[PDB]
Amino acid sequence: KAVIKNADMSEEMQQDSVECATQALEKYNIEKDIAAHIKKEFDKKYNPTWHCIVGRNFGSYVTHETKHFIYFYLGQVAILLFKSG
Amino acid sequence: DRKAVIKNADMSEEMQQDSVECATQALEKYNIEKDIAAHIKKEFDKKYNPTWHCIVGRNFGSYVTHETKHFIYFYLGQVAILLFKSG
Amino acid sequence: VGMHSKGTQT
Amino acid sequence: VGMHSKGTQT
Repeated sequence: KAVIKNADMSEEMQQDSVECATQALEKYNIEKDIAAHIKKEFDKKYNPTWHCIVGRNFGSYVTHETKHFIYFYLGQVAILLFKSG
Repeated sequence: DRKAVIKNADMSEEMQQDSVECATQALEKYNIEKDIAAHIKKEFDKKYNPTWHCIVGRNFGSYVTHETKHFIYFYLGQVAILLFKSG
Repeated sequence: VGMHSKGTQT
Repeated sequence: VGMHSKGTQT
């Protein structure tokens, strides 16, 4: 399911990551709401500032804190989450 | 057919004209969204201080945080560009 | 001031 | 402390 295509976080965190985007992807149907969910979670759990993109079609270019990055697929939806600021 | 529709924005009008101008260039030249994104993001870091972040996509929703006056969300034809500054 | 969260949806 | 760039595509 959770095909992690790239990651700079600790193994723990990638889980907490994958799991939460599952909750979020279960509970919500609008990408923004899923992203918003994950994002606000991580802010409250790992401190600000996190950013989250959830889409099926997107290219990105971003800058992140060491050990606070992850881009993965969950089914057919791509989920980019990362810290910076 | 590259027509620009700025849906949401918190930057200065001058800086959002560049966001568009830079993105137009990027769209014409490159074929990969990641490369258009990288170009815009690099051009913005250099011309406007780090640190910028860019998303170029056809299907995505985002939830992000940004510095006041450093945000824009817009369309160039059918494609959505998210550009903003954090950290 | 400073920081504002914002959400987008295509 | 420190920062790194990353690109992603679908």
